[PDB]
Amino acid sequence: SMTEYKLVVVGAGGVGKSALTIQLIQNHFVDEYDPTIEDSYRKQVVIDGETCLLDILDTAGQEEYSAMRDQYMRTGEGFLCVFAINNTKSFEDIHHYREQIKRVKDSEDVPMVLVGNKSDLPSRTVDTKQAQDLARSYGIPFIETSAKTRQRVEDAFYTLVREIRQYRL
Ligand SMILES: N[C@H]1CC[C@@H](N2CCCCC[n+]3c(sc4c(Cl)ccc(O)c43)NS(=O)(=O)c3ccc(O)c(c3)C2=O)CC1
Ligand SMILES: Nc1nc2c(ncn2[C@@H]2O[C@H](COP(=O)(O)OP(=O)(O)O)[C@@H](O)[C@H]2O)c(=O)[nH]1
Ligand SMILES: [Mg+2]
Repeated sequence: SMTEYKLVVVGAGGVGKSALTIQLIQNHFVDEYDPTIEDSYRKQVVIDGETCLLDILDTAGQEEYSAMRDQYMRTGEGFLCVFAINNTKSFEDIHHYREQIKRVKDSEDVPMVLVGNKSDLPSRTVDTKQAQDLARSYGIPFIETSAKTRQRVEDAFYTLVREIRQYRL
């Protein structure tokens, strides 16, 4: 029987949560995917020789209090906190997603990876060192990815699974 990893992809609308998830599932870049769709995406994978199932929740903006967001935060075992390297505001929002997860879990240590998406884009606004420094302060990995060219997409999810395994082992 296969271990199922419940992963949640969080971050400001338009950073590429859906593109990243679809890239992992379908090996395809979507130019557009309806920004209001919050749904689960499953994939059977082998990570470091572990045959397992990834149950990935790709999330939507919710401006006010959301009982269902709280419940996914309670349920999720690992979180990809995604910003876009060309969007400073999405980077600044990261701290708010991390705080919310921690408050819901009532825990300062929760499996998480920081993801800087759209690494293919030549015009960056968020310095790598700045993002790396933040990750260091949180004690989590930092990966730069491109849903468009597939750069580090597997790496980002697989790293998160590694973070979940190590929390336990
Ligand atoms: N797009 C439509 C159909 C799905 C629906 N939806 C989101 C999918 C819920 C998937 C079950 N689930 C969860 S949590 C969760 C996690 Cl942490 C990881 C992987 C999961 O599959 C998962 N189900 S749940 O009851 O907490 C939940 C939370 C938020 C939601 O938007 C929904 C369900 C939901 O209604 C939203 C409307
Ligand atoms: N250039 C580039 N664009 C991307 C990347 N990921 C997403 N996008 C685009 O950014 C926009 C928002 O992506 P989407 O996946 O819907 O983000 P979500 O709201 O966070 O789900 C869409 O136009 C995507 O095509 C990437 O790695 N590189
Ligand atoms: Mg989306």
